[PDB]
Amino acid sequence: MELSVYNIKGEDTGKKVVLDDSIFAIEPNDHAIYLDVKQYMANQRQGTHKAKERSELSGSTRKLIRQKGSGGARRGDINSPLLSGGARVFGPRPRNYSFKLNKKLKALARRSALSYKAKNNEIIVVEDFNFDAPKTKAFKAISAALKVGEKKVLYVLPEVNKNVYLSARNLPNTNLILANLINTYTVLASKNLVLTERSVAVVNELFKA
Amino acid sequence: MNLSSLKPAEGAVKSRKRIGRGPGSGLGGTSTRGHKGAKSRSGYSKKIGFEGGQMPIQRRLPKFGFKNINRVEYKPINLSVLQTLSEASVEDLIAAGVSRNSLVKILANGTVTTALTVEAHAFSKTAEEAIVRAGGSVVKL
Amino acid sequence: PKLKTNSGAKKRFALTGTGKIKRKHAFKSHILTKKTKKQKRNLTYFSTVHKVDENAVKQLLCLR
Amino acid sequence: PRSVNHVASRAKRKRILKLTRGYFGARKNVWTVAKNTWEKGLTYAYRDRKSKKRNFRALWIQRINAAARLEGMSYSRLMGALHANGIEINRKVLADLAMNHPEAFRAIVAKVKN
RNA sequence: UAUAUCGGUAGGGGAGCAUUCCAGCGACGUAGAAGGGAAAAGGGCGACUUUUUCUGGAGUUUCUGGAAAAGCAAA
RNA sequence: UACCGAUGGAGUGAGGGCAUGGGUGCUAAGGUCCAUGUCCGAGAGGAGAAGAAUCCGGACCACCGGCUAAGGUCCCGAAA
RNA sequence: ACUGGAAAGUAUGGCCGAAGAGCAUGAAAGCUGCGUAUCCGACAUAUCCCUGAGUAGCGCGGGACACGAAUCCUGUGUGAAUGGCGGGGCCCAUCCCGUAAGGCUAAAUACUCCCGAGAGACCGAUAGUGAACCAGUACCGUGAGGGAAAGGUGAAAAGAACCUCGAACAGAGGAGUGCAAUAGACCCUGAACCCGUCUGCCUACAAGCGGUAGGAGCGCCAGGUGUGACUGCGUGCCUUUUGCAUAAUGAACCUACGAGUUACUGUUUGUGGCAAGGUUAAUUGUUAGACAAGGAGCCGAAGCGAAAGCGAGUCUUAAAAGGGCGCCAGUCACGAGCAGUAGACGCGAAACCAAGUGAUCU
RNA sequence: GCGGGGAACUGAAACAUCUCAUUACCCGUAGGAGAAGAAAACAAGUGAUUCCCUCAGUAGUGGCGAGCGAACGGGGAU
RNA sequence: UAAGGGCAGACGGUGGAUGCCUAGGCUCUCGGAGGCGAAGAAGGACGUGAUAAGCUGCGAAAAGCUGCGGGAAUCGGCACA
Ligand SMILES: [K+]
Ligand SMILES: [K+]
Ligand SMILES: [K+]
Ligand SMILES: [K+]
Ligand SMILES: [K+]
Ligand SMILES: [K+]
Ligand SMILES: [K+]
Ligand SMILES: [K+]
Ligand SMILES: [K+]
Ligand SMILES: [Mg+2]
Ligand SMILES: [Mg+2]
Ligand SMILES: [Mg+2]
Ligand SMILES: [Mg+2]
Ligand SMILES: [Mg+2]
Ligand SMILES: [Mg+2]
Ligand SMILES: [Mg+2]
Ligand SMILES: [Mg+2]
Ligand SMILES: [Mg+2]
Ligand SMILES: [Mg+2]
Ligand SMILES: [Mg+2]
Ligand SMILES: [Mg+2]
Ligand SMILES: [Mg+2]
Ligand SMILES: [Mg+2]
Ligand SMILES: [Mg+2]
Ligand SMILES: [Mg+2]
Ligand SMILES: [Mg+2]
Ligand SMILES: [Mg+2]
Ligand SMILES: [Mg+2]
Ligand SMILES: [Mg+2]
Ligand SMILES: [Mg+2]
Ligand SMILES: [Mg+2]
Ligand SMILES: [Mg+2]
Ligand SMILES: [Mg+2]
Ligand SMILES: [Mg+2]
Ligand SMILES: [Mg+2]
Ligand SMILES: [Mg+2]
Ligand SMILES: [Mg+2]
Ligand SMILES: [Mg+2]
Ligand SMILES: [Mg+2]
Ligand SMILES: [Mg+2]
Ligand SMILES: [Mg+2]
Ligand SMILES: [Mg+2]
Ligand SMILES: [Mg+2]
Ligand SMILES: [Mg+2]
Ligand SMILES: [Mg+2]
Ligand SMILES: [Mg+2]
Ligand SMILES: [Mg+2]
Ligand SMILES: [Mg+2]
Ligand code: NA
Ligand code: NA
Ligand code: NA
Ligand code: NA
Ligand code: NA
Repeated sequence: MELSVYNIKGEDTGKKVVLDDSIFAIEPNDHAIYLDVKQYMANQRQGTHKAKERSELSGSTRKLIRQKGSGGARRGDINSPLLSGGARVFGPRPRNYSFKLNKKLKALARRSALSYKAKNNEIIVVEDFNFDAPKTKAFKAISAALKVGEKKVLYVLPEVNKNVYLSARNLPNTNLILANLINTYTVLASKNLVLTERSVAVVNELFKA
Repeated sequence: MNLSSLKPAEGAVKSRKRIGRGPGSGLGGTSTRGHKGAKSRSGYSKKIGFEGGQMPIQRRLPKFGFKNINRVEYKPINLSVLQTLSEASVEDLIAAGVSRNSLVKILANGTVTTALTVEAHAFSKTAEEAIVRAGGSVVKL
Repeated sequence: PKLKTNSGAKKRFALTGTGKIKRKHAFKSHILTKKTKKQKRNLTYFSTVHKVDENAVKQLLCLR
Repeated sequence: PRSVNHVASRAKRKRILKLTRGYFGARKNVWTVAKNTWEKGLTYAYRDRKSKKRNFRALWIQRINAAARLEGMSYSRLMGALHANGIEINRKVLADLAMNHPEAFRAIVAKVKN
């Protein structure tokens, strides 16, 4: 596809970039997007949860009552789950929730998300910019000029740009990401996607086909 | 779709079976186990190769044969795939485009019908006759 | 843990090309003057595992 | 996470116990006793929905028998005559006429009195 | 659209409801949240769900997907 | 109208009554062991006063409609 | 400005942002407080010719090695060589490799009583540690040892001056405080079982699981609601059984608690990605889980034969298709079912073994 | 961590070889780690130890039962 | 005529469920550190406050003594003085 380029003042610059068709104009795979999103949210998990089973309780293993003759239910030791304060049966155990997805499946899901953004027309290509000093107001003005300051936005940068990151840190509906670390969840989680020219070049080079 | 309207493919996810949770489910009470006996108890396990005390088949039958340690087994390659690789050269034995540092034996199932010099660890007599008839050569090394 | 093969089964059974189990007939080791020559040759030949004994032989060979 | 459905579990019992009001003693409010009583009642209700049709037909037949004997016939003779003449008025309507519209019942009887 | 079929134990198969928490999207709340009492209505059917009012005095919830310490009448 | 191949999941491997053909027993047993059907098991409804398998009959739900089965029609109790 | 007891709420209108983390504040605060981003800061005191002899080897009895008698070890008895000597799964010869009977050695590895800083699709007072509080306390036992229950007034004690009944706050009725005292000290909410009072209807000629289906009269508030004269039908439930109203088992009742879970490895299947190929593991780089690398390995791609081996053939045979087996789309995942190994659906023995405590009874 | 002693219930659908297990337990004794470590080695070319992924439930072992179970090689950390 | 009883509603009693709440647990991550003791340890006994000490701290100098650095208006530990 072809996208016009805006400066940081919100005005069309007359320059145009070409987005790779094999990235931005493919038929999206909804099942692939589902799988990639699920894997991302599973990898974020820290499954630190546990309860005490019978072998891990603190009571002694002594038979509480004699087997026959007392006239009540037969009883073993005090750690039984039938007793109040007894064992937790089949409670949680520490777990690792990561699983495997094929690399080609992940690439397909990434391209499906990008194609979906392009088809629904939320991709804005902007000129590369730098800040001499960190300043939240300047980044806010850039977002307002690009008309992305209402809903969630994701800016994609070609490199670190520490001053820009510091400027965008405090804004609540703004996310930043490097071009080479683009993933399906992050692309889909934001309403608007903003790319720079160098970011477009990097994405086209690195995620094609 | 976005994160708010995710949908798996139809029939991709299925709910698990949960037993011992009431009459309406069809899986409560005895919870699919039947009534009594060994198989109804917690911790029952099947003894593999056990038939109730009758001498099992894996003891009734006799042991046979032996396995050679230094068995030289070749990977078979046929004339049909030789000709397929030839039709996009005349000098085979590249074979990485397969194997991975293996011994290759050329066998005769299809037909070469070309003029190729093939290097391989082994050939069959039929394969040699076929390649020479089509006008080829062998390098058995 | 991974499944363990039964040692006796791995010494007594073998896989054929189309996923059949090869076995040897078992009545011929030490009482052979009394038996019949055709009987002995039919016990010499290599047989296959019956379908009802399959999946039990497979469980012994770790479903391989 | 830990899940205990306290409110739903209690609400199920409360909904059923609203249905056992009016029962005698512990059968109205004690829950295991009350729930036991309510299900046996449901089996009774299924059976009695079937029995109600037989009961009402028997009542209609008895009223028709009395009115026919007042007119000079018996129930079996009257119904045979009606069926022979092809009159399709059912026993519910005939009993209603016998109880409340004796002139109409009389004209019906006079139609087949031949 | 028709025809046929629809008693069920062991048992096999299918489709759903509620519960706790999470992500995304929407919402509600001192002009009264959750919980507790009473009343009314609803559902091919049901698990259950809405609404009104009193008490209560601070949190709760819809839809889509995800994960389980995910449902008691007898031991 | 659902019989075979191959595959995934089973449960069952304490049966019982009746009729028929028999063994055993005493041509006893609501006895016991086989065979052929059937029903209860796992089956509600109707008659038989009340009865697991005798006689009639296989319950998707509702109906204050109708016809019948076995068996009945003096009253309890529907119909001479 | 509005509501409110009280704004941090809602509606306006402003400002800061390298600070929109959080906690507290009379309800939910970027701009009220402590903080947060960022920058600055230490008088000390700490930290950074020779070549290994009771040997090598050997007998007997044993042990450890994956191995239940090669290599290694030795209780008992013996016992060399100095180019020589040892090993290559038992012994011999050749070949190859090494040089015992002396010693030291960082890293990559294992762990958490303790300290600092963090986190959770972990619990939330019968849960989570036995222990949120008086906790290894109370209590029990000669002793070793066993081992609990127990959180919540209110924003703020403003924790009720004073009056009345009464011997007394024993308790209550007031007044007053407070948004609220039916928040009054056992104090948020305040369910069930269980216990009462009032009002409506029924009930002292009546006989069985207590309901269910009909159905007057009476009583409340406009077709609803309470009761129920009288009539038909009806031997609870669970479990175990050929078969249970059974005089077979089981439960006083209520609330709360209580039982197919997870990991790994297989197998089948639903749905997917790539496809004659499919897939990475451990690990590494960048920035900080993501992205990229990493092809070792595994499966498929040719079978037959015990095997040498031959190959769309092959085995059997002197030879014959006479006979057997074969020729004539996979792989990696996600979800689910099932299996095995783990305590493996839960509760329950009589016992066995190890280390201790007891002769204050007898 | 190293060392000295060392069970049984259990599995084998009985049980004695075997298993449970060189586990529980008792005892002795270090350090921030300890042990190991520089070939009288593996193999049929590599080149000290240690740890991870494979090789592989393979070779073997076994009342050849139940079971037990390597190494060479290759890829890494160092 | 209801001695008493039955059912329903309302309102109370008991009891402490439920909802909401909590730094008290549980599982981990990263970085340190990995001992104390004859210069007398761990763990205790008895003391110590203006007023009895249940905890806490401390040791006949006994909820504390001295110096240096930091800080700037309250402080005299907790169990509603
Ligand atoms: K049951
Ligand atoms: K036997
Ligand atoms: K909640
Ligand atoms: K029989
Ligand atoms: K209050
Ligand atoms: K409050
Ligand atoms: K109350
Ligand atoms: K009644
Ligand atoms: K008894
Ligand atoms: Mg014990
Ligand atoms: Mg517990
Ligand atoms: Mg569970
Ligand atoms: Mg069933
Ligand atoms: Mg069974
Ligand atoms: Mg049972
Ligand atoms: Mg049985
Ligand atoms: Mg058990
Ligand atoms: Mg009828
Ligand atoms: Mg039917
Ligand atoms: Mg059915
Ligand atoms: Mg209100
Ligand atoms: Mg549960
Ligand atoms: Mg319950
Ligand atoms: Mg049997
Ligand atoms: Mg039998
Ligand atoms: Mg009999
Ligand atoms: Mg049965
Ligand atoms: Mg039947
Ligand atoms: Mg008729
Ligand atoms: Mg009559
Ligand atoms: Mg603030
Ligand atoms: Mg507790
Ligand atoms: Mg007094
Ligand atoms: Mg109140
Ligand atoms: Mg209260
Ligand atoms: Mg009388
Ligand atoms: Mg009377
Ligand atoms: Mg019996
Ligand atoms: Mg009966
Ligand atoms: Mg019994
Ligand atoms: Mg009893
Ligand atoms: Mg009973
Ligand atoms: Mg009960
Ligand atoms: Mg109970
Ligand atoms: Mg045994
Ligand atoms: Mg009364
Ligand atoms: Mg009450
Ligand atoms: Mg002194
Ligand atoms: Na099902
Ligand atoms: Na409040
Ligand atoms: Na007072
Ligand atoms: Na009892
Ligand atoms: Na009374």
